[PDB]
Amino acid sequence: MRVNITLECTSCKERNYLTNKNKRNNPDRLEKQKYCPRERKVTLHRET
Amino acid sequence: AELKITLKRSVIGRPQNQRATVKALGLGKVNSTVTKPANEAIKGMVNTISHLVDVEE
Amino acid sequence: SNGRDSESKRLGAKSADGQTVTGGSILYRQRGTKIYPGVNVGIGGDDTLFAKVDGVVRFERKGRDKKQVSVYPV
Amino acid sequence: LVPKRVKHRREFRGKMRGEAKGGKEVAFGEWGLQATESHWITNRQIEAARIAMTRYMKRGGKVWIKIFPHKSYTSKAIGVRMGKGKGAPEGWVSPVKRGKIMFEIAGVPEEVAREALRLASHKLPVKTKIVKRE
RNA sequence: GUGGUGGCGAUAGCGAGAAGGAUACACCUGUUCCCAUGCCGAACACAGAAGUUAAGCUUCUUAGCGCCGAUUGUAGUGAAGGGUUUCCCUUUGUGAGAGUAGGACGUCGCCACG
RNA sequence: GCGGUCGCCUCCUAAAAGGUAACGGAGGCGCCCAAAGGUUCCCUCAGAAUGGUUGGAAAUCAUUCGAAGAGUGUAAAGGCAGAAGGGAGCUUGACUGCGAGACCUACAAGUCGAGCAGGGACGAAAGUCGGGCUUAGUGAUCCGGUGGUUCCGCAUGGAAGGGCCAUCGCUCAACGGAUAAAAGCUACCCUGGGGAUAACAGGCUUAUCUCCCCCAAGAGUCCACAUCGACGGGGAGGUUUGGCACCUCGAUGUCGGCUCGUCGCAUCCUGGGGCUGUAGUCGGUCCCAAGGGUUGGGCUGUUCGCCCAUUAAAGCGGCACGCG
RNA sequence: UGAUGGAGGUAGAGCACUGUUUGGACUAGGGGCCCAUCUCGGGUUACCGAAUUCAGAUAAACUCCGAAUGCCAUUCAUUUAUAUCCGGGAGUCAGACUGCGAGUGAUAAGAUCCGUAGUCGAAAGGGAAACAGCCCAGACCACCAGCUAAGGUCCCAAAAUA
Ligand SMILES: [K+]
Ligand SMILES: [K+]
Ligand SMILES: [K+]
Ligand SMILES: [K+]
Ligand SMILES: [K+]
Ligand SMILES: [K+]
Ligand SMILES: [K+]
Ligand SMILES: [K+]
Ligand SMILES: [K+]
Ligand SMILES: [K+]
Ligand SMILES: [K+]
Ligand SMILES: [K+]
Ligand SMILES: [K+]
Ligand SMILES: [K+]
Ligand SMILES: [K+]
Ligand SMILES: [K+]
Ligand SMILES: [K+]
Ligand SMILES: [K+]
Ligand SMILES: [K+]
Ligand SMILES: [Mg+2]
Ligand SMILES: [Mg+2]
Ligand SMILES: [Mg+2]
Ligand SMILES: [Mg+2]
Ligand SMILES: [Mg+2]
Ligand SMILES: [Mg+2]
Ligand SMILES: [Mg+2]
Ligand SMILES: [Mg+2]
Ligand SMILES: [Mg+2]
Ligand SMILES: [Mg+2]
Ligand SMILES: [Mg+2]
Ligand SMILES: [Mg+2]
Ligand SMILES: [Mg+2]
Ligand SMILES: [Mg+2]
Ligand SMILES: [Mg+2]
Ligand SMILES: [Mg+2]
Ligand SMILES: [Mg+2]
Ligand SMILES: [Mg+2]
Ligand SMILES: [Mg+2]
Ligand SMILES: [Mg+2]
Ligand SMILES: [Mg+2]
Ligand SMILES: [Mg+2]
Ligand SMILES: [Mg+2]
Ligand SMILES: [Mg+2]
Ligand SMILES: [Mg+2]
Ligand SMILES: [Mg+2]
Ligand SMILES: [Zn+2]
Repeated sequence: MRVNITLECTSCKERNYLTNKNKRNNPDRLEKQKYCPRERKVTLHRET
Repeated sequence: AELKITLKRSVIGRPQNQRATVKALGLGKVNSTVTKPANEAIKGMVNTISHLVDVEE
Repeated sequence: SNGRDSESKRLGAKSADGQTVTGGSILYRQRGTKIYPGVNVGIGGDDTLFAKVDGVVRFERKGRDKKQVSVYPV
Repeated sequence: LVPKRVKHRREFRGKMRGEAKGGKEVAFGEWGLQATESHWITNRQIEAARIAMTRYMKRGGKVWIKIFPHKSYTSKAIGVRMGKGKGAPEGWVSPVKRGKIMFEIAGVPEEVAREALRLASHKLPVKTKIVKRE
């Protein structure tokens, strides 16, 4: 089962990126290092 | 040197390129004549519409 | 049952050899690399060949059995 | 005669112009039957010609059938209006263009060869002539 | 002459055979070293110079394979026409593929050591 | 009408730029991958031969040959062995703000894009990275949800409610989406139009149909051709079943029968003749021949057909399947 | 229009790949069949025969090749005189036939659907007897003038009984 997800910056809680993931292959909430335009620096973004 | 080209055939029922070639040479009505330099371009135009014109020196 | 088809993609060459083109002009649309990008020519994400700089377009042969596009500024 | 398989069930009728691309000369046999016109030839016609030729030869000698009915042709049943897709495959033909050597024969005296080829030609739909191996 | 490094469509190739290591390149000796094998110092990496042209390597011979390929002729075809007009033919221009004469066992550069 | 189809991608049709239709010939899509993305480094396949326990055609192993005959998530085409195929390490560029200039294009959209800035991944560096070998994997607006917001806030401060940015809710699949919401009968029917479009007849075509032929395997005790004539081939006719939709829908009356006929000959009788598997009487087949003739009933609306009884014969067809 | 440079895979051709395919050589293997079985160890059909090889074909969805044309472009050359852009006003969205290149059809249709050129549509005139679409040819008018195109010249009926 593949579904679209939103990645939110853990620092400013800004819903920054849109992506998708296969729930079966990645049961746990995805986490990436992505640029946060509000803070203008790379930060940890976690799926909500 | 020179070429006297005279239109001996009508342009009705002819391809657009042949009609345009006649126009470019500057011929109008049938039996209309013109004089042009004997360049390669002019000779090529004459060859393109050779079946419609008669050419003299 | 038949009767389906996809819109034509208007592939092929978009600039003649010896023509002057501005930077970023598309030189060739293709699926895969039917022609390779030469000097000052980039290849897009979908194998489209475009000019990186202003200049005259030239289609050459890359070796024995491959073609190539280059853009030469004046 | 029918191909064991075909890449495509249905195929264009095509166009027959000019001489045959190849096979215009007798290759294996001593005598050959050359078509002087272009026309489709059905597997039924090939078989009829083959039977006539072989039976007159008394099943002696050897016979080669150079042509093969690669192409398929379809048709529409009576009472069917135009459209609604192409018709179902009906028969098999070989497009034969003038100059093609349809049949060859060997191992038989010349009179027998000529007579057998004459019978086969009358079965076929094209005008033909007899040719000897060079 | 050898070793690096390139340009040019293999006419640079492949196959077969012959010669050489003076130098150089190589095989070649080991794993202590940085480094490594989804196991193996075979490879990669490192240290060294006991032996060999055996191999690679370079030079040479060869047209067997591959490659390049003229002319002539023909198919096709633009234009102008004709016919008994699915097709076929005529004039003029263009002109292949195939087949063949033949070419070709490379040439044009830079650098270091001789 | 029924069946099929409706949007997107690939090929052929497509006539060597591009584009190009048919209820033309073939297939796919409504996804998938947290690596199957990025980068650095490294590697080269499929099959075959030979040898080798289980092990057999074919499991794994070794040498040689082997230029791609493999693989490339997924259809096909194009491309890729300087890899885009395969393995490993580290990573998240599957980045944010954009974007000269192009392609495509009625619009709406769609496609490519160097390059600049910010902050990064990998790499020593060069440099590469704005997803994946490329081309499908998608849906306008309105309306609503969620988050952010130095925007507005109907006297003023708030509030309510809006705006802007982000993103979600479409088999709106009839896929440029009529409405949030919708199936049928009409022979009781009616109106506006069309021969733009069917049913009758005409026209074109002749696959089919009828008729006539070619070749001659066989049948005919022998003997292809008295007679019949396979497998095949070629024509004529425009009476059949059909195809097309060209005249007629501000009307061309549609079966059969009756009245009246007329015409074609591919001749049913009568007339002439050839061949005969023609002893004679009968015949069979073919040729010439259209002058005349070519029926009365039972059944059925019938044509047709069967039957009854006759006749020299009880012809086949055209004439708007002649003639309201 | 010529010159030059290009991109592309059609006609044709070809078998280098992929399908289809004929014959020959050989044979794995398969079928029968015997002996001998432990189906097992052989000897056979000129039985069917893969793969290889020799020869020979074939293709819209095959290509080692590959035109003629058409197309793109050139501060190019000759001739010619239109092209863009901005705005006002439209009509058109039933096309027909002929030639050529294809599809559908039956390699039928005055059929249907495209590409291409012409004519009709919106074009009178001459020829094809009559005959929108064919051939020649584009009517601003007057002439009881002349030369020709397609097509024609014995009479209807102009011109050769050349
Ligand atoms: K015949
Ligand atoms: K070593
Ligand atoms: K050596
Ligand atoms: K060589
Ligand atoms: K990786
Ligand atoms: K709709
Ligand atoms: K009723
Ligand atoms: K009628
Ligand atoms: K007929
Ligand atoms: K006949
Ligand atoms: K007899
Ligand atoms: K009517
Ligand atoms: K009658
Ligand atoms: K008689
Ligand atoms: K009569
Ligand atoms: K009655
Ligand atoms: K009446
Ligand atoms: K082809
Ligand atoms: K046309
Ligand atoms: Mg397409
Ligand atoms: Mg991409
Ligand atoms: Mg050649
Ligand atoms: Mg074209
Ligand atoms: Mg094209
Ligand atoms: Mg990949
Ligand atoms: Mg207030
Ligand atoms: Mg729609
Ligand atoms: Mg009632
Ligand atoms: Mg009414
Ligand atoms: Mg009508
Ligand atoms: Mg009528
Ligand atoms: Mg019509
Ligand atoms: Mg009236
Ligand atoms: Mg008669
Ligand atoms: Mg009674
Ligand atoms: Mg009637
Ligand atoms: Mg009446
Ligand atoms: Mg061809
Ligand atoms: Mg029509
Ligand atoms: Mg009109
Ligand atoms: Mg007229
Ligand atoms: Mg009129
Ligand atoms: Mg005028
Ligand atoms: Mg005169
Ligand atoms: Mg007279
Ligand atoms: Zn943040």
